[PDB]
Amino acid sequence: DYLMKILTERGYSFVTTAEREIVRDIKEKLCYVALDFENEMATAASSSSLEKSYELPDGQVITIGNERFRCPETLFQPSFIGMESAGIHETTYNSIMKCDIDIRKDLYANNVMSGGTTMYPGIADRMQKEITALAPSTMKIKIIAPPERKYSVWIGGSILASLSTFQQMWITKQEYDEAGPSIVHR
Amino acid sequence: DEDETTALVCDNGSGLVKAGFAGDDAPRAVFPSIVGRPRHQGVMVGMGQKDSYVGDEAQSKRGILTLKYPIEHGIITNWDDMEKIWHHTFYNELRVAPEEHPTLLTEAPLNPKANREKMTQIMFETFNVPAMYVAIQAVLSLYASGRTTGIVLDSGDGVTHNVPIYEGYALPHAIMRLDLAGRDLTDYLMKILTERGYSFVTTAEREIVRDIKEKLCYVALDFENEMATAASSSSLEKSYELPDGQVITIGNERFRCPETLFQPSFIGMESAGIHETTYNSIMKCDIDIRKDLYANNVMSGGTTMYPGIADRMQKEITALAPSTMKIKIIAPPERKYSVWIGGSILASLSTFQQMWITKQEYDEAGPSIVHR
Amino acid sequence: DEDETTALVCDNGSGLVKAGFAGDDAPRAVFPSIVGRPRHQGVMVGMGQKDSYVGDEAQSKRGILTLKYPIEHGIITNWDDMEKIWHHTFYNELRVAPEEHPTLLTEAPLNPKANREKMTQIMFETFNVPAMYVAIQAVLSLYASGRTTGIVLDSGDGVTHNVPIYEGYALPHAIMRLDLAGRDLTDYLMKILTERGYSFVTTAEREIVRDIKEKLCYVALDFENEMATAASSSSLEKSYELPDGQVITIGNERFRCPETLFQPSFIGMESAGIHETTYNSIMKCDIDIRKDLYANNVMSGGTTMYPGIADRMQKEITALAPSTMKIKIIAPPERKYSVWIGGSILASLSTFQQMWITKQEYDEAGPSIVHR
Amino acid sequence: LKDAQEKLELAEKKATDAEADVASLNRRIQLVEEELDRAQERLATALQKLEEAEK
Amino acid sequence: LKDAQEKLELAEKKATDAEADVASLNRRIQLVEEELDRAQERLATALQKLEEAEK
Repeated sequence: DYLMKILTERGYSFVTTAEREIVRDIKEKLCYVALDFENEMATAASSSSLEKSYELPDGQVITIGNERFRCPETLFQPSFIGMESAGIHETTYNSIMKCDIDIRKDLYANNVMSGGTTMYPGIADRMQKEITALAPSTMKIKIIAPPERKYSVWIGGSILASLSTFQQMWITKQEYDEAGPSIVHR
Repeated sequence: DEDETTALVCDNGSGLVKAGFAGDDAPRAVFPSIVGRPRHQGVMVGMGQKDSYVGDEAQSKRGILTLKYPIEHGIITNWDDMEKIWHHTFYNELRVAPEEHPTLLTEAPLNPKANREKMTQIMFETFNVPAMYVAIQAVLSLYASGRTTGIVLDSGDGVTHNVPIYEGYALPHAIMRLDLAGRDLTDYLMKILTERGYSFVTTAEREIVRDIKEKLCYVALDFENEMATAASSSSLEKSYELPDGQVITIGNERFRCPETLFQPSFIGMESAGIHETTYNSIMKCDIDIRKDLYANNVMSGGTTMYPGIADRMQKEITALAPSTMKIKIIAPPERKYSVWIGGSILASLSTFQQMWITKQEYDEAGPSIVHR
Repeated sequence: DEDETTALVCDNGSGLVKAGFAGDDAPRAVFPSIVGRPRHQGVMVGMGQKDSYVGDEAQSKRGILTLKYPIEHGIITNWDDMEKIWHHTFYNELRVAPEEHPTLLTEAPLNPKANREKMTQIMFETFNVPAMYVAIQAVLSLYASGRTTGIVLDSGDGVTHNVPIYEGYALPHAIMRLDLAGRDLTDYLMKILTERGYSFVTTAEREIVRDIKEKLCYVALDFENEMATAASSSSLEKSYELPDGQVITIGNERFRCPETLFQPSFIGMESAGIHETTYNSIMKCDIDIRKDLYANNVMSGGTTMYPGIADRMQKEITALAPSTMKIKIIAPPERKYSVWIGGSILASLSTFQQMWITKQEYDEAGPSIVHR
Repeated sequence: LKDAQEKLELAEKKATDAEADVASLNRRIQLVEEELDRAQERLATALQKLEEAEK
Repeated sequence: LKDAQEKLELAEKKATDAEADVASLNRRIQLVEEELDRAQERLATALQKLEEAEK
């Protein structure tokens, strides 16, 4: 919805519902998370061959040069959208300085990313450098972002549930009819 | 060989166990004297439910267990948890079966008669060792430095002691115990280092203050004009790099921590300090033996390893002792294992065989037999 | 009168400043300990450009400023921003000129020597007060309850402390600090109340969770069979009406919030809790003074105001203390200002005049003079 | 004698401070040399993975 | 005296052998630490070049 506005704001109109829906397909296909989002706006201005035109349901070739990355810069700067909360990288970090001390080297070398919105290319490099520069230099940072990440959650379940050792954690109707919903609740 | 190879030496401490085979030069096994009990039900991946944890697995997993120390101030306080540390020592650490190995154990200076009988009851009746023997710790330290008369200042993790020994017999009425040791000392550094403007916040910050104490701490001689030196600010300072980059600097406090051993007043202790106590032990002994004790102050224990401890003690007791006297502070390099090494020597010795308490002695005389 | 009227008492906290004239019964000025710095350039209608905001104007305008807290856990962490809060206190809140008023200030329990010297440097050298004095907070709380020996459990917005005091001298080595207080407590209620199925979404929802905590929260004795009671669902429930109609109900969580002070485990804290800590302070003190401390547990601080705090503490330490002992938990009604009132009394006192540090003492002895 | 013995606690003090710093610096060199075969080894692999992906 | 002075030429001898070995090992650690920022730096660049080419 933020891309929507920076794209109407680029001088456009997503007027019919066939215009609305495809802004989301623009976000998925053409959006980027640039590292050094600073001198990427600066780059935008010199106007390189950074621009990118998408052809709509019909001919209406829409161009998106710059906004292309202004959309995922929202994940590091919530201020782009009137959010006062902290952003993704700071939050990774704050989670970490809320944990036990002895476990913080582990968490830092194992930042696993999952979810459809973490798929924006260069998300991992920006996060890599975002937390290196907040973490004590004695630390090893490591941002794992696998390719199938839009289904990590599911795949982890597929593995686990097809596993040889999981059989003994399944809550059966025997457990339930005998223990009430409490049984699976743990 | 039957038992030349076969004698075990287990030194039970307040912080660490030291263990291994009589014959070796140093302990085969060194590990914390803890027994962890899980606060919640659950498992590690691939393991079963564990009722208990001992040594380093208890330390490493401390966040989900309630940790307990079986030996308070050198004395065994919980016998259920001690039999657990012994079990771990034989079966996992040294991986031996105990029922075919003679076992030399150690006890503390004025260890209650009843305890020496109880660990004998547990050694012979629940571990079924062939034979065993309990040596007093200061006595093994002395002996490992070759001699038989001297006074040992022994200082580890929970206790400090002075045990005057004459031709092998530790002198009961002259022994002094000071309950301030390396454990107390790590916690005081902790505060003078947070007080230097720092934070040992996570458990990976806590643990390493102890590794700062061991690596960088000093016992300065003329601790007076060492503070004075600190102020002119020489290249006396010392920065340590933490688990990460966070380079912490310790200049001065570096020696303010072992000055606690001479001044217990640094920590709200009203007791006298190490050097005075060495001395008081000595003016509590027979008169004719006091020149001997003075020329044979043997030091042992992890907390007596702070460099320049010996020079400070040297000058501390010269200046309290009558000038007609010869002072001599022996501090060997292996001193964090003196006790153990003295046991290794003694138990591998050719003449010790006839002092081993055998199951024959026990099944026939009751725990009284080894108690002496 | 010269200074009978004229002595100021400023108690600097982690959340609130309490200020006023020695002589008064309660603080003339109470306000947040913040300093706001505008995130953007612009003005309010009729005012000029303001570089900074302090107290309530910083809270009210928080959406356009970056708020900062000068006192972290009772210790002054930013001296540029603290001199700003003092300036505001004298000139705007109390509207006095400081250069003709003696100023009694307070510091925290183990406040670094260097800080007590720095706020003296700023009091005398940038505010030019005639004379000043720094009292320790627990010590003023005790004294305001008449006595001179007791142990204060002091708990405000960022820190909790236990300060055992004997004939006026706070006992350094027995003091305990627990970094969980009313601030931590409002944020935990927040979650158990959103977790009750709610949303404190706008900033007018956030702020009032704190007013729920103050008005409706309880410390139940037998917190065990109070949860059990919750379930049978008695008329224990309590609905509060929000800025608008939106009547929110809080039955149970009402006491789950102060049970955090006895169980830090409710919030992922591994530290011990208030009552155990009262006790541990006490078994760290001299033996002969422990009956005194036990019959004089004085409570002070905003977070010790939760009703039934005293009864729970009463029974919490009776059942840890040797039965030969008399337990006595004093919790006065004005306790959210004990500290301040103790300062008002002391500084208006007839005998205190001879302890004021004057510019004569300072210009002649350096900051060292007041440091003691 | 006071002079030979005093010259001494100072030469033995210096000997032990220098043995302590050499032990520390040798431990640090072994750790940075071991961080190495590791940095350089995953390197031969990362650069090989690049030439294959570029192809 | 003969014993304090003899203990001496030996403690001073040991002090100088240890100061010589620490100087050598510290020179070796600085060279292997400097081969490093270099191995690891071209690494951050080779791995970045991979993530961009793979993208």
